[PDB]
Amino acid sequence: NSEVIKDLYEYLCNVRVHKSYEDDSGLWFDISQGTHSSDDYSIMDYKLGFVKGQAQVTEVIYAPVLKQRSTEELYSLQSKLPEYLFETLSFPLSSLNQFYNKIAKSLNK
Amino acid sequence: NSEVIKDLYEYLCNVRVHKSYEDDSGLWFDISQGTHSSDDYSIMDYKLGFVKGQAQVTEVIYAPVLKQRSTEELYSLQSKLPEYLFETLSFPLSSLNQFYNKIAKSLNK
Amino acid sequence: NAPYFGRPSLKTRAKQFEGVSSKNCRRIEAFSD
Amino acid sequence: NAPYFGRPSLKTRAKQFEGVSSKNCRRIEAFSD
Repeated sequence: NSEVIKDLYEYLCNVRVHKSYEDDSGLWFDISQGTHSSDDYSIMDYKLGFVKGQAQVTEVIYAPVLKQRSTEELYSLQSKLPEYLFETLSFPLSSLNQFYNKIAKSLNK
Repeated sequence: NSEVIKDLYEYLCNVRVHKSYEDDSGLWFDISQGTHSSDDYSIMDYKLGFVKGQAQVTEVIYAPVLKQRSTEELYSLQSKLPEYLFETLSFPLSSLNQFYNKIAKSLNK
Repeated sequence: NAPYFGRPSLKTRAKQFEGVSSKNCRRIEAFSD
Repeated sequence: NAPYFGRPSLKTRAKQFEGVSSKNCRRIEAFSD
């Protein structure tokens, strides 16, 4: 049942959370967002971490996973996405949905 | 692991798929979307069905679940959401993400 | 404490579906942004 | 057939993470719409 549901989150929200694990820095997820003319797809893969920062407030880390992407894929990404999404970012937990929506709207251009 | 992941989909995408089942008409999901001043929350609950329509193409059914909501909640909903989201709708599977984004942006007003 | 002072979650919306059956649709082709 | 003519899915992106470790961040407070 959990896999039918993950499939639905993929088609409803254009995102898949592949796995989650807890390590020495915090709680992590491996994520891909975007959509699949059959050559037209726009996808970003990233790690998302939830870490205790100052005062034990959970901060979010975004780390894009760009090593295996081709130059053609990166050019397309860079033409759709804001420049900050090509480096590691930190942002407040309260901005998490805004972050998702920024990538989503950008990928859907 | 599957529940940590569903929690993340809730905070990333402001949606939770509570359960899925297959019945005499197709594949169904019970869903809530929206966000939780502690009195300020905007949430829609709905069933989403995937049904074989003409030519066996999968069509999507949206059925809002409004019976247990208070008049105050409905007024707020109606002030944020387009009028079509208060009745049962049919739409193509290819518009599913557009549908999600319409509810999401509306709830986030 | 936790039932009262904890962060609300969409998990508790499962109750909204109690008694609703999925057994006449307005057809819409697309939704704008 | 299905590996070649099937609909692509984000499930196959798991491979993108192979060899990447999570072990210097630009801080952003909010993202516009």
